[PDB]
Amino acid sequence: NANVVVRLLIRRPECFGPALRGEGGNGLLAAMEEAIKIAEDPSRDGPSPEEDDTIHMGNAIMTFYSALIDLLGRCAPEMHLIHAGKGEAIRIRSILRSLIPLGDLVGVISIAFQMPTIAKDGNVVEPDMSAGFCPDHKAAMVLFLDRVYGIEVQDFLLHLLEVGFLPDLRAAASLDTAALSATDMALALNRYLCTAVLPLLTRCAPLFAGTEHHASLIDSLLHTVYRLSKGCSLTKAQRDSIEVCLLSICGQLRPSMMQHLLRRLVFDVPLLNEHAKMPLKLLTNHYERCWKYYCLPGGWGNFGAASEEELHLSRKLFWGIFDALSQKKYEQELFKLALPCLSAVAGALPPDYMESNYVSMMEKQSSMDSEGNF
Amino acid sequence: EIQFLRTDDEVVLQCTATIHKEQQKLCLAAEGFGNRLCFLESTSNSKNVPPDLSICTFVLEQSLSVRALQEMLANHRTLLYGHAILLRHSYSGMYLCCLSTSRSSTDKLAFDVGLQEDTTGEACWWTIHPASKQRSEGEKVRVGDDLILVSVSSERYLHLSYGNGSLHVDAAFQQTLWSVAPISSGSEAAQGYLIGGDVLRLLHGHMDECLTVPSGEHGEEQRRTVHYEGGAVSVHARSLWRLETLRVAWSGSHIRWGQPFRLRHVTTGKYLSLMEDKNLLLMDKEKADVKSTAFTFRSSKEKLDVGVRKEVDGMGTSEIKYGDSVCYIQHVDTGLWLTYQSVDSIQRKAIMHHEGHMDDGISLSRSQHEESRTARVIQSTVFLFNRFIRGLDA
Amino acid sequence: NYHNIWAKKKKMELESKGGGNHPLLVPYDTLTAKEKAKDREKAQDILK
Repeated sequence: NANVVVRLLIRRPECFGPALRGEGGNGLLAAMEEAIKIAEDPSRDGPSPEEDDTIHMGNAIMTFYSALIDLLGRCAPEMHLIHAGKGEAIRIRSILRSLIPLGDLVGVISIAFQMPTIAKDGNVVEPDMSAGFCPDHKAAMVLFLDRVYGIEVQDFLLHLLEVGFLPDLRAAASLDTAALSATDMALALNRYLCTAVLPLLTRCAPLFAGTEHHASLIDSLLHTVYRLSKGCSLTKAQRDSIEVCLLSICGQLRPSMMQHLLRRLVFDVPLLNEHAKMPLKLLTNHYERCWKYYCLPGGWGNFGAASEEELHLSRKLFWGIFDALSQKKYEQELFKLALPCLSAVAGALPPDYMESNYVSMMEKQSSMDSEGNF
Repeated sequence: EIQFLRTDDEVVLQCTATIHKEQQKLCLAAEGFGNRLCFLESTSNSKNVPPDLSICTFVLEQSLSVRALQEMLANHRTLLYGHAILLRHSYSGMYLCCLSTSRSSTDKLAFDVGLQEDTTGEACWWTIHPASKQRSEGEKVRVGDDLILVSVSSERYLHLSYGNGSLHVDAAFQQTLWSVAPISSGSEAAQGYLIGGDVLRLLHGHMDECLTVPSGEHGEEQRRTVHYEGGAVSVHARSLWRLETLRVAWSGSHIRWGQPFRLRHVTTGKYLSLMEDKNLLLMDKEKADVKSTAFTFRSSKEKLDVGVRKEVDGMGTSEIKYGDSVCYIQHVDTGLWLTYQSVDSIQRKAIMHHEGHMDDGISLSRSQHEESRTARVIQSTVFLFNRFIRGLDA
Repeated sequence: NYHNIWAKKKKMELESKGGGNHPLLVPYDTLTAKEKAKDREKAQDILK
């Protein structure tokens, strides 16, 4: 069916919208910018004498293009067939690649959303989500990017994270206040993230091995993902997806670049609440994989050894988890989850190691208060 | 009773243009040496500007079904509608294909069409399709038909782009009808008999002198005259002449006594012409009118005219023969005969006369394919390197 | 710390405005390297 549909669509190029004609067309990115402008312009948006009575033309154009790129991405051939090397499949994929350029998709993903806010009184003001640019629109762009181009280059992965992913994650994190969480925009954005972005990053986990240079970038991603994980309005499936993605990424990330996320983990784990479940799994996996980096003085030959501040933080982490387990009443699941973590961190900590009496200063917990988490 | 297009037949791809509301006939061409990109040469203006059919001619190597082509890729037949055909550029030897690169001439989707050395891959092959319902798929393609070509690799049509002021041939989703015109069929070509488009030397007299331009005097202006010269020049590219018939269709047909044509100096690229002052001067392509540059071959000095004879479609009858035949050059409009002024490294000036000397008979010598290719390469190289030098001078 | 100073000014702006959560109110560590460069240049020049 996909082969027939793609052939018919390219046979009749008038079905691609004015932008993707190729006949003096401004391109997908410029078309969606024009659609944005239509969305802010009331005169050209409304009929200008309900949904049936008032249709937003900018949102309609946006949805049309989103549907078109979604359909083309779905029509794109499968990876197993393309690995088998079918000529018809590679032909179809090349035709789709010609149809949509990469820069246009990058620009559409880079385009940001309007942020609903609280008013002067404090009640949230919500722009009409049926009007304007919506996360489902970018969902199709991400689908096409994954199925047609595919993320197989670390440089392109980090460039996409620079331009369109990390800002979205940070906005979702910033919209985690109790009033702003309930907004339908937050629900839509969480849906988009947990259904399109995080699975893509999970499937692109090995590429994250070479992230030495963009340490700040990878740390920002980790912190944003962790903040989303502590966000409350998430559904169970959304939380599961976030946990899987974060564990997968931290699995192949290089050990010393855990340290920044570990610094945030250590003071939030001793609560041993329900939110503390997945930090425990992350810690267990990290310490089990990297115990050599901690135990042996040499550690991994390429990686080296700890900076000893990570060692002090890990020690206080171990002690906090131990005392919290001692105080907390026995819960079967919680205690079967914490036990491997406690044992793994104890094993990773060198028994011959001596704690330094010199404490650490500039405790970030003072700036990281309960409200807004900062 | 109607000829059918088969393999090993020289063909040209004609198309129609409606520029400023006039019908213009153009042909898909490409100069294989240097720029591989294809362009279009105007053929409807044969009255004023000679068409460079030498780079327009194409030969059909194979015509196989899409199924057979796919099987082969996994590993004198007649063109039937629905096959994929392999075009080879006659002069250069490369094959027409979608270059998969684009000039971005107001069409992102369009792919440039050029020439490729290797026939492997799906880029070279072009599936052939009927233009209209009059001949369904599978039917034999007649010589006079309109055909649409779909690229195997890119699934686009050979399309004429009007977006820019200059017309471009590109692979596009919009389809343009192409007509295949048979230049010649080498299968039935008679050896030793002159055919149109052949590169030949006009030997003259018993001294075996040849109609050659002056030597490499470092001046294209000085290289515009013509004179008879004999000796080592006979084995040089300075004396090669291409006989281009005034007809586009069936141009490679055997030359008949009295056929009008133009003589093109291969090395200098100029066409032989007659001034009103009864002196021959080589002019450029733009100023090569039919009246100025048209010449005919006559068997004898007798002035009887055959009148107007119909041009026959097909290979034709072989009349003029190399070496054995004796020909006389007659200017079409002025009716004069080419002759030698005899005023004398012999450097005998060649003039035009309404009686001429008794010994105006000439012999025709074919040029080897390697020599012809080398002469064309020399011309196309000197042109580019002169443009380069002038640009550096500016 | 000077990002904290800037964020205190911008937070006072946020309460005065009554809304408009600024995208860069996230901690300096959470910020991108490109955004952190504005304070990194001053850090480098003063210490060097």
